[PDB]
Amino acid sequence: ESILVSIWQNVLGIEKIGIRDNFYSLGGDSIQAIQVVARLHSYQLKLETKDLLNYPTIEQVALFVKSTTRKSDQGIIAGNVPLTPIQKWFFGKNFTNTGHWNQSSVLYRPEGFDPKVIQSVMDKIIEHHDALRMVYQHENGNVVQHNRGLGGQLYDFFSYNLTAQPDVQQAIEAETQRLHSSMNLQEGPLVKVALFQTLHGDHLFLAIHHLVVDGISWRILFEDLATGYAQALAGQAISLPEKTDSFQSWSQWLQEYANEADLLSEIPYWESLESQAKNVSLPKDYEVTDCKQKSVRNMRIRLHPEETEQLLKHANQAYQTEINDLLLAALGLAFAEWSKLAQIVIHLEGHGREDIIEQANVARTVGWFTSQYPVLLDLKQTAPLSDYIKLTKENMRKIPRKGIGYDILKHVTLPENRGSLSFRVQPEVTFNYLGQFDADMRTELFTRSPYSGGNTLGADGKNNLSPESEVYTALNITGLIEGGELVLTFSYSSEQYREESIQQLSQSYQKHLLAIIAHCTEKKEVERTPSDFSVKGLQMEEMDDIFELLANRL
Amino acid sequence: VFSKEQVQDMYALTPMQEGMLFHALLDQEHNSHLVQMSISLQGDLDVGLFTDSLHVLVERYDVFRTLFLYEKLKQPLQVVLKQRPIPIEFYDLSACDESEKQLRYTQYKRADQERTFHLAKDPLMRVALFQMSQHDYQVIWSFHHILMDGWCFSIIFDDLLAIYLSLQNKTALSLEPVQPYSRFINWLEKQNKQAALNYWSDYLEAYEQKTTLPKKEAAFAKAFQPTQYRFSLNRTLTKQLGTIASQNQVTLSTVIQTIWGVLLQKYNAAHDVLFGSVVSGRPTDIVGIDKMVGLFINTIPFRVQAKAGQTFSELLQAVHKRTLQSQPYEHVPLYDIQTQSVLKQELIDHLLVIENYPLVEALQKKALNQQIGFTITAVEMFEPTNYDLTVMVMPKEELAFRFDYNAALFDEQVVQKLAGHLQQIADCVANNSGVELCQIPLLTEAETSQLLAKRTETAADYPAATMHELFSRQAEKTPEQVAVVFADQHLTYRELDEKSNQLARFLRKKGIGTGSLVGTLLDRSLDMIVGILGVLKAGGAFVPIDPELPAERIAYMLTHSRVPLVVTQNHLRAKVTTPTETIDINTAVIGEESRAPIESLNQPHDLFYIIYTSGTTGQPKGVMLEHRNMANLMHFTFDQTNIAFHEKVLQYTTCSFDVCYQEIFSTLLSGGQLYLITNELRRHVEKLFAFIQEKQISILSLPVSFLKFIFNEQDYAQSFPRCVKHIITAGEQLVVTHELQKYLRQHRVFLHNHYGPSETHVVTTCTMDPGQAIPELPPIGKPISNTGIYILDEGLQLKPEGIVGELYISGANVGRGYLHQPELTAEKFLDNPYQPGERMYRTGDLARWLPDGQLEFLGRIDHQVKIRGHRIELGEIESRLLNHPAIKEAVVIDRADETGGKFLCAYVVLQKALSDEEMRAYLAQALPEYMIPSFFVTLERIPVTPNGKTDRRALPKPEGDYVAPTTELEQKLVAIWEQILGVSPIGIQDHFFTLGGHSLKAIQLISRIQKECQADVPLRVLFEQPTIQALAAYVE
Ligand SMILES: *P(=O)(O)OCC(C)(C)[C@@H](O)C(=O)NCCNC(=O)Cc1ccc(C2=C3CC[C@@H](OC(=O)NCCNC(=O)CCNC(=O)[C@H](O)C(C)(C)COP(*)(=O)O)CCC[C@H]3C(C)=NN2)cc1
Ligand SMILES: Nc1ncnc2c1ncn2[C@@H]1O[C@H](COP(=O)(O)OC(=O)[C@@H]2CCCN2)[C@@H](O)[C@H]1O
Repeated sequence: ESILVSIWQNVLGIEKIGIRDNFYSLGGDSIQAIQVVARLHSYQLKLETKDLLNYPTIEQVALFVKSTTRKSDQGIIAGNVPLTPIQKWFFGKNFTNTGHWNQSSVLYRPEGFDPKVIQSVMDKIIEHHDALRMVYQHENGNVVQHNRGLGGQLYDFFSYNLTAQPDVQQAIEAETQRLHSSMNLQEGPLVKVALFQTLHGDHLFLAIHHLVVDGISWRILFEDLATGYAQALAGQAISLPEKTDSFQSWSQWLQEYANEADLLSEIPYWESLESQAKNVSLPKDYEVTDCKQKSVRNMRIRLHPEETEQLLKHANQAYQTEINDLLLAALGLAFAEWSKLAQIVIHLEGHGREDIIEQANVARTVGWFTSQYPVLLDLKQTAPLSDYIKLTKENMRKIPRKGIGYDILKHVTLPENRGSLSFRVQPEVTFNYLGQFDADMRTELFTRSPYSGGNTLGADGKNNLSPESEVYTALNITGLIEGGELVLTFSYSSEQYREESIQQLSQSYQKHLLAIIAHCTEKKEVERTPSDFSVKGLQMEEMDDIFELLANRL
Repeated sequence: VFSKEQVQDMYALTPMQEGMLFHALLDQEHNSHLVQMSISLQGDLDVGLFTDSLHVLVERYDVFRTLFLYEKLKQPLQVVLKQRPIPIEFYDLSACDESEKQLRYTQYKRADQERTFHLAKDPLMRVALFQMSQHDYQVIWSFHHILMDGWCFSIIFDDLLAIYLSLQNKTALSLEPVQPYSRFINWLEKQNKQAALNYWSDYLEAYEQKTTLPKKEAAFAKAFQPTQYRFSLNRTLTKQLGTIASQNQVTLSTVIQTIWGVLLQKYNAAHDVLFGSVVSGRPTDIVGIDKMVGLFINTIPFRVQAKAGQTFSELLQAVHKRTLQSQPYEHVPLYDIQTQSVLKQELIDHLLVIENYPLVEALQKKALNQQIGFTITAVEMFEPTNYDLTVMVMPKEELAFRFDYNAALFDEQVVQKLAGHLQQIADCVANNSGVELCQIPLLTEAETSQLLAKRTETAADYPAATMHELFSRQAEKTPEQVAVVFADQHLTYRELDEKSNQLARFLRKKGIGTGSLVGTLLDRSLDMIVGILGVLKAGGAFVPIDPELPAERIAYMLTHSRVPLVVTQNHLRAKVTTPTETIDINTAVIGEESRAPIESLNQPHDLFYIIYTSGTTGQPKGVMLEHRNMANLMHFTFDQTNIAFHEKVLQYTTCSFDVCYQEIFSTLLSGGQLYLITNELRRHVEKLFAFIQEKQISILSLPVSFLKFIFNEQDYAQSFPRCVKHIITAGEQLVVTHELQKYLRQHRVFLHNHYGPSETHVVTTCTMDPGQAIPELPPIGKPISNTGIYILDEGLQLKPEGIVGELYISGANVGRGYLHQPELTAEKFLDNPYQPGERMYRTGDLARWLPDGQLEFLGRIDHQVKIRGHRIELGEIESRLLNHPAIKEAVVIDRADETGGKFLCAYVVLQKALSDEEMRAYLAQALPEYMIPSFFVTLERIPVTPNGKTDRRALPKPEGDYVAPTTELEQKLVAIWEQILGVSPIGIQDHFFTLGGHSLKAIQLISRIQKECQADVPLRVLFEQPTIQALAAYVE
């Protein structure tokens, strides 16, 4: 291209470069190529000198000049979408009424919402993201996902006025309980919408089937809906951020990656995990094989704002931890006191999206990306807390790709390709820590309905699973911050444990979390750990031997 | 005091940081791998703001705060300290006088070149400001290279001047974010190492013979004195090389590298030559690598290989393709690449560096971009270097060259001539892009005329009289003298002349003449000499036949020569199974022939002697000597040698190889007394020296193998003949054993070494040893009268002195050709391109002019041994073997294994017992491991071809290396080897690098030993004694 016809001239110093004069014949050179490549980089084009040198004519190297950024399809993608590991896990769990396994939230606005305006927004917002249109063919003895070209039946919409009933909260609760049931996964709108009018304003309901949504994806969706509604209220033509790699392309590269040599390199780690976890078992107050979500009860423990601000802003520095390392260490101590096992396995929900496929960009993708990986905690050497905290930090740092790999090996790798991994370990206990609630309050133009009911995003959602669904996890522990307080929620199956035993485990948790917050604030030195030093495979004995050798050499 | 808070990060070393860490740990006893800039600044400079800007510069770059820790760690680490100020010194010299200032300056600068850096304990940069005058400053700035490529100083000094301007003008730094070197460390760890090592093992696939340049001596000690030579090509030659490059579609760098390759080929007598190339191992894939400060420069093996018929253009394109293919893999450490070669440690031994953009001039112009109060007025660079030669090339308006060489190893004349050869190659290529590689000359007219004068300095005038005329004219000088003696009977010159006249009369009556070859099958009895001289006097050529040779050969010679007549004794007649007349030389009719002189009825140039050589054909080929070839010899031998009239000489050799009759003619044509050796005395050496004593024999003709072996046998030692005065030998590379050395002194016997192929003449060079000194492998000497020796390359181009090439012979000792099978003659004889009109003949031998003008032998071109990558003088091994009082007779041969791999075996005859390991140690006491044979064989007697040359056919095949048993006294001492090398449980005797260790693993080994054993074993000790046995001196 004429751009490169110029960029040669302004580097090599020879004029009138032709369409197929030779880089060397013009006097190019092993170095001047680096200059040409840097100059072309100012036009946002990438070219390897490995091609400039090898095809030394402009007409021939044009075949390799590339954009520095892709511009993924802003239009429409459709057709078969391979099940991701979390989706395959879901269909393998075989819930009673798989059409009732949802996420939702209820928005509010001080002056309400015009129904035609919000409907006009939900039209485009459900056009833009393609996965939200998908449907799940209950045929051929299996499941296969499909994505739908635009038409009718994108979303299901309901409208109500509750002002006739003083208990608006009960009326909206009982009515919203309906929609959660109504996911015609075979072919239907996997987004449910409702609007509830009231003297205090208009209440705006959104609900989405979990197979097509995620926490991060709910942030994305709320910021997209906030801009969409701002555009509609301003009366401008509605248009949205540039589409990132849309979920079909994600599933596709994921199944391509699901067999690559990179992921398979992890296999000996996950083997060491499963081979070490085999004999773990949390003891039960009552022995029963399955329970239903209606049996689940939840209870909460809280930290005061002072302890919360200490936990966030200061404890990290004593060991260069992140928040998850301290919460998990406290959980380890709690199970060491309460279960008296030598070990426990705790499952965590990573957000996925872990820069796995190098070319991929999913920063704007809407889908269920959650990656579930087990972690084994050592509970033996709890007495030197200064070193239990470090052991927990480095255990969390030994996970090879932040856990995205394990689900892919469990569900999506070619079954002959995946070695000895049994995948027999089951989530008796699972732990997650959400961020701030500002993933919901991410914009001021509307706010969460005070009548939120059981319809929250997280584990404190009440309507979002069918009461007849199985219990898939025995202890479900999720952290959040509200109003500057950390809350840990322990949700448990009654008829597997009794209330007093979860009160005990939760008080042991609060006690040890406070102990760790204090210990990490009173300690004045930053005792860095081997992961801090960018040397692969460094260990405590080697790190402290190196540091001793520095003292003997400075 | 230290605290953990002061460490910022750690990293593993990059490949080239590992290389320079190796250097700094090796050379410690006199280490310095230290760039020094001198930058002179004139104007107004605030030394305060220059100190502060240096400190900000050291804060800015983590590599200026890196310390390297290797002592007890599993692995060398970079440790980046958070803060580490460098030594900055300010000297106000402005009070001193100029002769004092410049002295104090230079004394500082020289001592600073000597002041080593401790890679751990001491900041790896130094700056000194000198204020020479009110507006004149010098900066000395020295740093270990391990920090950065020297050219990075352009970035570092642009940064420094930007900081200085920001300070003096109180303005924020605009400096772009530093590209972190951890990006390169991470990228190096992400790369697929094994694919690169596979590429490098493919690139070196066939690399047989190590490249060399003519070293002055073996590196008996690491004395070093950095010396330079520099020269440049004219403007026109530089621009024409640039045009060649622009038209063959290559860079001028590739032209320079191909010209260097062609030079190395000519110097090495090889078509495949490998040398080190220094490459900017900055991958274009890395974001921002073009401004990244760190150590990236890598040494990669650069390989130029010619096909036998390839043109220089076609080698240009080949080298271009190879360099393009190498670029993906040039970040591999050279210490790993070495393991992908059979040469291991010795793969690269000199560097060619092309400086397309130097640090000087660039630094000496950038500073004009700023309004600051000073201008860079002068600039200099210093850099130590390990290699014995480096070649720097600087493609300016004139292509400038510089050789940095250890003057302890290369003579100034060697480098001077190498520069002249580079000029000559460059000019040849520049004028004609398409010349054949074998057709480029190395030599200027000053070399050429000298080498051709080495011919004419042998010039002589000789009467060219026929060989039997020279005899006749001598025989009249002493007719009463006894010419030839047998067991009891003898002939005077008169009796010889008469009997030869009689036989010649018989032959001429029998139709003998100029066209005629006469067979002789005579039993080396008296009549044999009469047979020769009568046949020649009959004007025909004698064809000597061996009574002991196979009947198959006696038939082949007779049927291939078209001999009309054979002469034999009666009892040998039955050998002559051919349908040809067979005359008894005793025939009475010849006894009755007229005894007076017959006439010289032949021309000065006719044939007179056919002998058949062995060779590569199963058919022996009949080679024939013209009268001029032998006549030229005889006069030279009289004029300039130490044959004498009154001497007594055995005709010992088997009457059928070129020397044997040359003893006859030299003896006859000087009036001496010949004694005809009884063919049983040809084997019972116990009787030979006795007969020598009893007859007072004084000139002997002995094969080279005879000197290698027979005087070494301890039983024979005391029977050496005391009457001997000259022993003349030819045949093979001569080994004068130490016993033979001693048995020359005691009687001051003159030993003569004569080079000669048969087709030229019995000899064409001589060296004569009086006993002042006698090297074990003597030269072949000086060309005889009216001969040239031309050491050519395959294009008949003269090749420089001291360099191996084809040994061509010229002058009157060149025969007519091959008698039949004549079409082979045009392959072996031609016209002298440098003296047209004189005939030329090719020996298949390589030789070298010595600086003293003697000629030095390098064996056959067909049998270049080159085992384990290294060429190996079988003469050196045969010397060490034969010197052992246990060894009578050693022959060393390159065998081919049953896979086709060549390997060395020594066939050895033992006087007294020893065993394989004992002689292997005996060799290792004196000879490198590449030149110790892998197998040894014991025999009763080395077989010899009837001429005395050893028979490579008659030796038995080998049957069934470094291997040694398990022997560990303390596996606590070995488990470090076990864990580092990973190969196996280890034997104490095993050799570190042979077992696959390499330099960096030696660093790992030392740091382990100095932790687990608390001894600081120097990195040199693992090279002096690279085995676990070496520890004893540190624990006993
Ligand atoms: P064990 O058994 O493990 O064995 C491993 C060994 C061999 C022992 C290992 O430890 C080892 O010793 N390492 C290798 C051998 N040691 C060395 O000493 C290697 C070495 C030699 C010399 C230097 C320095 C040089 C040479 C660099 C000069 O050239 C130059 O301009 N810089 C680098 C080249 N690139 C440039 O900067 C610009 C020149 N053109 C180029 O771009 C490239 O050179 C091309 C691409 C090849 C040509 O371009 P285009 O035409 O194709 C400059 C400085 C001179 C010296 C100095 C002063 N310092 N270092 C470093 C290491
Ligand atoms: N002194 C010597 N040093 C080294 N090489 C020698 C020497 N003399 C000869 N050559 C070798 O002789 C070879 C050619 O002569 P050819 O072998 O046909 O004949 C013979 O050898 C006859 C047989 C009896 C004695 N001459 C040369 O290539 C060279 O290697």
